[PDB]
Amino acid sequence: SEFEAVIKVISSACKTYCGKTSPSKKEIGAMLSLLQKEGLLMSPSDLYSPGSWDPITAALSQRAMILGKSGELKTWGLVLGALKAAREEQVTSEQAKFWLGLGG
Repeated sequence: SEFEAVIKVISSACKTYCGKTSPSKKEIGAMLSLLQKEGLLMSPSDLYSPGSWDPITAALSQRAMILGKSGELKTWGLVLGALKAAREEQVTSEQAKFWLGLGG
């Protein structure tokens, strides 16, 4: 499954761009698993695409208000910070070229 690999990747990004606090792999999975259940993420890689970021935020916000469940929103806040960091701080395609180069 794409799923447990995406947890790895995200967990990597947070250790690097996640200043201070960082979330647990349990917490990241919880976020992801919910997002799949709620029908937002069709595949867990779709979360890297920025198209999805505003929608997610909105939806996890609703959840904190309506159902009083904010744990996953907190995760997403940390996580998104890392994604944006990473997008600004690097050239996207060059960083990918590097990874596939190592692949052999």
